[PDB]
Amino acid sequence: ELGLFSGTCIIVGTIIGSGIFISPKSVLSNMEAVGPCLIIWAMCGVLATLGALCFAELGTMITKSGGEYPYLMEAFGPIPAYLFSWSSLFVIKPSSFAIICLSFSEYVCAPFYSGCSPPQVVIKTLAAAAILLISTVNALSVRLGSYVQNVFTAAKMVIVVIIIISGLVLLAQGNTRNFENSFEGASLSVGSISLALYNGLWAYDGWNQLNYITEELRNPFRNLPLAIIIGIPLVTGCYILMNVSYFTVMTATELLQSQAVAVTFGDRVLYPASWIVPLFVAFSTIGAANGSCFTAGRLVFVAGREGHMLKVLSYISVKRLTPAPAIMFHSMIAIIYIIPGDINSLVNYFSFAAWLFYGLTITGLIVMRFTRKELKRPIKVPIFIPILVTLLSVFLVLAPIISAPAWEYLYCVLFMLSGLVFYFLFVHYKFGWAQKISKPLTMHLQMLMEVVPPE
Amino acid sequence: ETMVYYGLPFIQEADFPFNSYLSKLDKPSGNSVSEVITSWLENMPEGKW
Amino acid sequence: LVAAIHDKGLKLIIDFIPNHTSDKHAWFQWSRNRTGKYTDYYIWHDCNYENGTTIPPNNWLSVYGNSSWHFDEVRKQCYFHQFMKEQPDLNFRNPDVQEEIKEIIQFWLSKGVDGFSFNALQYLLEAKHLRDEAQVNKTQIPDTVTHYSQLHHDFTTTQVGMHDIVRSFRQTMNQYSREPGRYRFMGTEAHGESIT
Ligand SMILES: *[C@@H]1O[C@H](CO)[C@@H](O[C@@H]2O[C@H](CO)[C@@H](O)[C@H](O)[C@H]2NC(C)=O)[C@H](O)[C@H]1NC(C)=O
Ligand SMILES: *[C@@H]1O[C@H](CO)[C@@H](O[C@@H]2O[C@H](CO)[C@@H](O)[C@H](O)[C@H]2NC(C)=O)[C@H](O)[C@H]1NC(C)=O
Ligand SMILES: CC(C)CCC[C@@H](C)[C@H]1CC[C@H]2[C@@H]3CC=C4C[C@@H](O)CC[C@]4(C)[C@H]3CC[C@]12C
Ligand SMILES: *[C@@H]1O[C@H](CO)[C@@H](O)[C@H](O)[C@H]1NC(C)=O
Ligand SMILES: *[C@@H]1O[C@H](CO)[C@@H](O)[C@H](O)[C@H]1NC(C)=O
Ligand SMILES: [Ca+2]
Repeated sequence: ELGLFSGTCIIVGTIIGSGIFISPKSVLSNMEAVGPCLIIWAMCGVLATLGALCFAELGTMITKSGGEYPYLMEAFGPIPAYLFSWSSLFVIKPSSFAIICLSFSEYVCAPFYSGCSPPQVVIKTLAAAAILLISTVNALSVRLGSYVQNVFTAAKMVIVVIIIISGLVLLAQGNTRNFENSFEGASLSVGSISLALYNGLWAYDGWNQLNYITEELRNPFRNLPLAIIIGIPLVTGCYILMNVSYFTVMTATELLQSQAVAVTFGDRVLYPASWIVPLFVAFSTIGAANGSCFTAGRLVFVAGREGHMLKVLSYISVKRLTPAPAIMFHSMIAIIYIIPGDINSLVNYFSFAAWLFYGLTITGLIVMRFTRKELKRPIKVPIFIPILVTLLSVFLVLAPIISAPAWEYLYCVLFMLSGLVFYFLFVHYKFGWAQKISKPLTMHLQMLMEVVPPE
Repeated sequence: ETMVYYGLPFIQEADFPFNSYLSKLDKPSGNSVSEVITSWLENMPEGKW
Repeated sequence: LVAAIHDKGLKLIIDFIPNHTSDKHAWFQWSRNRTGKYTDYYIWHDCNYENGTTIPPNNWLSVYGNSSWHFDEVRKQCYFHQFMKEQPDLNFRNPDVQEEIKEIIQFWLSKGVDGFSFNALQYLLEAKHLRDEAQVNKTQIPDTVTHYSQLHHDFTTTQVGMHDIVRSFRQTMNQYSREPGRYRFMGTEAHGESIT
């Protein structure tokens, strides 16, 4: 079995992704000063620990195979459980796949456009060619899914220590001019602080899918809250020790110029071989996308039992045991996302819908702990950590819409309510004609794509 | 003026200009031949032939 | 100021004029004393000086108009100057002076200066033979030629090896213009008389 040292080595490699290479530009363009944008990586870094700890509670007491769909079924009933299954198939999961592949073409095409920004047609034609290739490889094979994963998480950590070591050595040589007079132009406001917590928290995406490790942990109840409260706080410490290593080299005015922040860094510090950064970051960013496509068939299976989502999506192909209808539908929605929007208009769109369901979950944590459920819970968290995560997330979901309204939020609210309409007219009322539109659809799809129900 | 044909470290030119200074000696003296050898080799740029 | 300019998104270029120094520069105070390697930083020559009146090595004139050689009491020689007597010309024919002008280009580029504007570039080199110029009015008495415009300046402007010195300044500025977004600009002032 896996010990406590390995108990964190899985979670720390899980948290650090392609968010630390794209968000610094976006969190700084809203703080305007080096000083405050360093406390955002800590403030959101702590807020991600209390989130993952609260998720350890629901992960032990419910103890079901579903990821987060059970936790809303156990507390609020069937409508939030379905509404989450709806959004996590059309909003949360596809848009997070489009941001990872939009951020892989910012790093591949940034060196060939030295000195200026590349056109939008180049960073979308290259992202659309990554979504189709990542979703085709993960449908034809499974070995190739985990073949290149352990190497893609090596390049991810090789760069993380190269940027840190270089940004520390340069700090010993006295390059202190950038954070000498911090906080001078800090634009702290509910408008900026919220919009800068979105981009800071996107770099922590992956803390909710951390409960699966308990099955192989040596002593889960005693070590998992430990592997979390020392694993993620070790990562936020590796972010402020990496965002500091940016401002040591370049200034606050040159940061907002380039979208590929680490490419601007490798040219300034690693001139003999500066191509190493756009090459290694392109490895890790396409590896984190491989992790998203693997879990696409996961939730549709558990939601396929309760007749919430269509059961054809969980069918497996016979020649290769890969959820082909789940994948090619998961990517086809992403292609429709990279066309209208760009990275900054999608991190807001993603971190909006994702954070209301993140709130409803941990409120269900206390609501079940307060009145409805009296079952035994193996590990218990203090009462003050969940009430903070909900009071924080209620600020995160509601301040951006009122203070900095945008058209991205409208299309997000119209998506969930559209699923709410699909609840009554398709699963709640069970109309007669509603059936005869489903039955001929599923097996014809099965006929065309040679897929088979899993069990 | 002859050593300008060797070029500069960043602009390249003749591979070498032809040294005709030995073809000028009309009397075989030791210091007449020694003067041609050291005059070419010290006036020549660094990594030239 | 260089920091306040970069934070606004602007760039800063400064004037550079490498042809001459002041006669109070440390290099010239050592050179008149024949101290060390500085004895050949400037262009010196022998001239007869008796009773306050000097005969110069040739009829070369200053740009502001008078004999372009001036006697120095400590050195007992004449030093060359294209401009006023307070501006002795550096000797760019020996490689010691070119490494000094190469360290000044490197000193200002390290402070964040985004490029230079080189002035008086046609006056860098002069003819080594120090032969007299050709007068515009050939039938003029050679002791009344005191105006810069009364001579044909073929030995004091745009000599043969002048462009390889300016191309050497460009290579020194290329060691700092490699990182993208920090190219160092180099501009020169134009010859008033010719466009080709
Ligand atoms: C060369 O220098 C001499 C000084 O030795 C200049 O002659 C003087 O010019 C000024 C002009 O303001 C007169 O007031 C003086 O009377 C002149 N001095 C004598 C002794 O005549 C001369 O003009 C200069 N040559 C130029 C400028 O072409
Ligand atoms: C060039 O200068 C000479 C003088 O050195 C001019 O020739 C004549 O010089 C005598 C000198 O005693 C004067 O008396 C004459 O008046 C001059 N002739 C003139 C002015 O026509 C010569 O003319 C000058 N040439 C030009 C083209 O200016
Ligand atoms: C896993 C990691 C350690 C593998 C990479 C090891 C080598 C290639 C790395 C580790 C630390 C790096 C150094 C860190 C800091 C500096 C100072 C900078 O001004 C020039 C580059 C230089 C000198 C780096 C050169 C490359 C370097 C020596
Ligand atoms: C030049 O020499 C004189 C005579 O000794 C001395 O007084 C003076 O300080 C010297 N100046 C320089 C710059 O060497
Ligand atoms: C000496 O100086 C006087 C100053 O009136 C001058 O007339 C004379 O020509 C000078 N003699 C020499 C030989 O320089
Ligand atoms: Ca000169």
